[PDB]
Amino acid sequence: GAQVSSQNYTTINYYRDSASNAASDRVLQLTLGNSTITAQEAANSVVAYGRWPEYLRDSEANPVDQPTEPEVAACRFYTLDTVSWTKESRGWWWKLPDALRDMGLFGQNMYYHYLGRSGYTVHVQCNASKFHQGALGVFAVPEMCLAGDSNTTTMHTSYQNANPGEKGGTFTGTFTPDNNQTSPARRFCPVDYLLGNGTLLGNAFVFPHQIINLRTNNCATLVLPYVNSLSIDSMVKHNNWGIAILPLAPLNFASESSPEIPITLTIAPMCCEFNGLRNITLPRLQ
Amino acid sequence: GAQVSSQNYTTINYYRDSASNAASDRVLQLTLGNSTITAQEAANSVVAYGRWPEYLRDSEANPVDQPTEPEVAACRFYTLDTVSWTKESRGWWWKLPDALRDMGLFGQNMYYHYLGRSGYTVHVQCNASKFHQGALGVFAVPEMCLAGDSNTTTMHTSYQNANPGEKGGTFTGTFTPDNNQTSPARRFCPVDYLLGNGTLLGNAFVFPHQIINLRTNNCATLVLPYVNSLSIDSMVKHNNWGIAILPLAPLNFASESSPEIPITLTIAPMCCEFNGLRNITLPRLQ
Amino acid sequence: FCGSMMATGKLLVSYAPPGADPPKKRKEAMLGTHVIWDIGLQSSCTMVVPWISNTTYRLT
Repeated sequence: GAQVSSQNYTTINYYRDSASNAASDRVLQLTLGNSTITAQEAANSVVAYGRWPEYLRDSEANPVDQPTEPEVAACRFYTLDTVSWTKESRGWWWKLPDALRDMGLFGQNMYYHYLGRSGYTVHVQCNASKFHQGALGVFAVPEMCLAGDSNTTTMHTSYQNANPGEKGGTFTGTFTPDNNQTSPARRFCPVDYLLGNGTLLGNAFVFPHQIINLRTNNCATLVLPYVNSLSIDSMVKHNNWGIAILPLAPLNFASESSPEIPITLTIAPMCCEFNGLRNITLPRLQ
Repeated sequence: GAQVSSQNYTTINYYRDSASNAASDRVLQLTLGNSTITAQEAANSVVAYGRWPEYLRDSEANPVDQPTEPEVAACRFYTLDTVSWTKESRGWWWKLPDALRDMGLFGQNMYYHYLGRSGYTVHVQCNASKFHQGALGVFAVPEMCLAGDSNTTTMHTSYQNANPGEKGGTFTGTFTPDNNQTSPARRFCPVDYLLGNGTLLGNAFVFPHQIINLRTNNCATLVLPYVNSLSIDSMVKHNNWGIAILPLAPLNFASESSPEIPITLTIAPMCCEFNGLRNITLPRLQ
Repeated sequence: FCGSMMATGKLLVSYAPPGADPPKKRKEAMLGTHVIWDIGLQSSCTMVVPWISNTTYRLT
């Protein structure tokens, strides 16, 4: 029993284990549940990795009990807070599913079960006039890990500072190490041009992304499937996605020295399901 | 155009409106969601009016938006508090869906939506020894309205006193009218032998019911479908069912002068669905 | 919308079924039915209030 291939040559497997073997576009409308969105200046939309969200199949299900699928009660658009873009802004970040932990019945289902999974639709809104200039880069990062603020210890960020919620965090232009040994702050110090994790910002376009250019469009839409090394996981311990918004070109208006415009985010869970019902979790978030 | 019938005689309709026209058993196991119940001394079970709970059909649906069906997340057995049966007890009552207003995700769905409907499975548990004697009557009443404690006003019971929750209320053997005109109590005064509503207790067997006789069985099971004059309604304003437990024969044990045994209730929603999602309701319950 | 062609904005039109507190912040109104209106070439928006009632008819 020998295998003949071309380079011809012959190979034989000696062991029983394979390990041993030698090797139009501007217009958009979205409807989820009882919520709708319209857009008249869009740059199309992005589906991350070309994969649409879907439910978990029988041939890939780890847990054995019957899952819960709220559907319209939780698969709907939630609007977070609105941030202000000025000439001194460096960028903002959010974690998913951390930013929806207090959003109607989605948060209740999240905190009542032990396992959960879901995809997302993210819609970023920012409008200005024909006399404004600027550009924003919106990136979706799987496993968005940020660096700490300590040069004497590593991986010492507290659970509270890493989960800000719907308010999110911001990037900074400089790295400031914390020197309080008695009362360490235990928080991230993400630098903008390093993307907060030691890699150059210019390469962040490897991740799913879009660009809002004030002279072209005023909104961005990203469709994120569920990504993880497991079929289903704990939503309260682990964040699946991170959203990062950074000014690629600074904001400017006519000759004013202090222009400002708002930026709003709307996120919708998709195909979300849960397992392992028990008493509700009461985390220490302060 | 005349109609000929037998008594023969002839009739004719003159008007266009029809209004104008002249006229083995001992053993039981139940499984819902992640909850199970077993029983070895049962008297079978009762299905009220011979109708099993079911979902709302398209040919009878008033609202037009997509309903929510939590299923296993809310269709499960919840155990209320345990009461103590002694020789001075007169009986206890509960309202449904009022008694499940703080029960896991069922209460959350109840307080987040505007319309809801559901059936129930009720399981009453009470065990004793072969040297105890007594009998309990368990009745399920649709539209269980109780009388107030005032002889100067009628229908003046406050919303707080009529919705006690999972603790419920008790019957009394005497009627005591309240005489505080400055600070009226505004609460029910249900008398046991009048069933709390002016009708004789002996006739309460017209309603769905069962009897726990201490020498025969130790549990009772009632299956209640959804009953109302509407297809779906508000669960926070209106109670559909009432559960009443009364001692038909007083408790007695050997020669002791103060015997006592516990009684426990377990209730499971069935085929529950909701409509009209909004912000959560925050009632004044105290 | 009856502004200049040089104006832009986004609005939120919300309907909430009864039973809870009336919304007074976008945070609460965002939980009921709603539409997001983007002002562009089309200067009009329509929001449909669906029939959500417990009775078959409502009094006037």
